[PDB]
Amino acid sequence: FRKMAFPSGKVEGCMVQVTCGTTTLNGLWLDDVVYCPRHVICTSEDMLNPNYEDLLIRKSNHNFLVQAGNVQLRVIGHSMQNCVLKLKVDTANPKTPKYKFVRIQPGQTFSVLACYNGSPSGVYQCAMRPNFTIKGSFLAGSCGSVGFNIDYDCVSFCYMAHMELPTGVHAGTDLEGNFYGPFVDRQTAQAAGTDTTITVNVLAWLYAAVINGDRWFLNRFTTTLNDFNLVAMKYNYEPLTQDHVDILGPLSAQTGIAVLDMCASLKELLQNGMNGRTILGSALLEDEFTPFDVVR
Amino acid sequence: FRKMAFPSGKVEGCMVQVTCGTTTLNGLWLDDVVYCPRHVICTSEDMLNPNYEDLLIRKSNHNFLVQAGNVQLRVIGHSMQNCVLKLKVDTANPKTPKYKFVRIQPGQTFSVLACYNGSPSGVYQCAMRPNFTIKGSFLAGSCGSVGFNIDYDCVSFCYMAHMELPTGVHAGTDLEGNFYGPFVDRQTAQAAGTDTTITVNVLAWLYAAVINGDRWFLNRFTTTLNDFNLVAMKYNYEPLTQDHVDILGPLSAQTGIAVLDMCASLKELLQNGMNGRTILGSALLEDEFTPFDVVR
Ligand SMILES: *C(=O)[C@H](C[C@@H]1CCNC1=O)NC(=O)[C@H](CC1CCCCC1)NC(=O)c1cc2ccccc2[nH]1
Repeated sequence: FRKMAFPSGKVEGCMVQVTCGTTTLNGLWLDDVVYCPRHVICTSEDMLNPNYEDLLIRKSNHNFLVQAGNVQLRVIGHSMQNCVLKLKVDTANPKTPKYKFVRIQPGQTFSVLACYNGSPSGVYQCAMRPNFTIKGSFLAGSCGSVGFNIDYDCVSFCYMAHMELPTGVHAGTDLEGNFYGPFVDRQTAQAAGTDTTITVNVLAWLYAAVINGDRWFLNRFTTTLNDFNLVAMKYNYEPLTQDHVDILGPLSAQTGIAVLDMCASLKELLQNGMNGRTILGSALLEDEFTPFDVVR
Repeated sequence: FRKMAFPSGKVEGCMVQVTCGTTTLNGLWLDDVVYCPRHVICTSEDMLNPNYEDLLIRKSNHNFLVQAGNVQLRVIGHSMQNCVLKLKVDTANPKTPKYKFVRIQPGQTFSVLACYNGSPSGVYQCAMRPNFTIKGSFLAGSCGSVGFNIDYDCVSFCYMAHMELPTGVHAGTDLEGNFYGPFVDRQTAQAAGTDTTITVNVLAWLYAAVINGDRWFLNRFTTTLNDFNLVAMKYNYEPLTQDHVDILGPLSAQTGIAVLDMCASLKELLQNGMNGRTILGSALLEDEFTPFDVVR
């Protein structure tokens, strides 16, 4: 049971390089618009107290160099939506897939296509952590790399990287420029809050273990939502909600293990450990598969 | 320091669906040849003792249905090279990338594009295990999916999946149809040998941890090569060879830590565990980064 990223080809055809002054980063080219973090227009002096609308006012199209591989794309307009810069360009991207912009919630998963200076380097699967950060690519120049899900050849773009936080994780926005988490695109002291394990995803992963014949951790016991959350808080797991219980419904129907039965298994695992056993392949409980990921 | 798969777009444009009778799986369309596992010509009565020369001589070109998306490719020739079938087709793939065929060795890494009925479903990075199998979440219908590296826009194809072993891992061939390991394309009792940890890769990754500022696991000890292997084999670690020591040389010189000194650290990590700590972000000794990967 490997974590898999989505095939990245549809996104690879959209990655471009965007340069403003001395700063170069990645941009996303869909139709005749290139999207990228607005902080590309900032010099170091601006980064401490940026006035973004005024800085964009002082910029012209000729300040923006956009290159899609060998071809330079002529910028013919520029505007801002929240924290995302929108560069209108000469030419519509002939490789634009069917796509949508969506905003995801903490705990949901997606693939990141790590890019350096407009060229894709690698792809990985991750989850939006409860503290609204993403485990880092650890690749310089990754600003502007995007996160996405693919559903029947429609690409749902959900993330763009704006920053690396001191712990290596990155922070960023949706494609409408709205930050995930309490972070700002200014040079200031910012840090990831204390993170928690995504409980509903661990439960999904235990159901995957059961579907794949790994059942030693099942027991006769059951728990209540409130009793579980008391243990959850103790081991810094996200509280489980009734909505979480409901989305696990199809897995509970498929396996015969009610969610509160599996919560009893998880509670025992947290309080007593694994006794040298493994689940699927791991001595560690995995939390970067959603219920949806497990069904599919 | 995330494990990443290569961007898969160059391989996605080569994946097709190959059908022979009732049997459907994945093929690789490069230039005017489609490569796929030869057991596509097996019926249900053929799995236990297939006679491939006899099964193939009875086929004509029109017995092979090849579908590239919504387009049928016309097969105009067919032949067998070891365990891989080669279908010559009407049309050279216009999306053929620069490519080579390479045979890899246990411990080397590559990306797998997992596919179902010719359509890419996900991508992941892995290592060829010492027992010549791949730990892969491989759906029904993933036969014919391929493994690859990408270097300077050249795709090196090293692997094609042929079957699942009873323990959930898969086995396959190079693109000349020669199996990795002692496996055969026959439904027999064949099982993966005991898997071992890839020692040289763990050591390379500990060097990467030192380079990125982790040092907590270092100690004041050294070891002889023979004493290390005597201990490491008690944890199901692969033995370290003088070739492996030579390969680690550049990282030794970069860090100022002798190879046998790092080996002493590994010995202590196996004895002590991590004690709640992390190395490059993980709670596990990672063995799927090669020295080449790390030096890069
Ligand atoms: C964007 O591509 C680069 C990516 C890496 C990280 C730093 N240098 C690189 O090549 N990231 C940046 O350019 C941002 C710019 C931000 C400035 C502050 C807030 C808005 C955008 N810088 C960082 O991501 C950054 C700087 C920094 C300094 C000290 C600790 C952490 C840290 N992260």
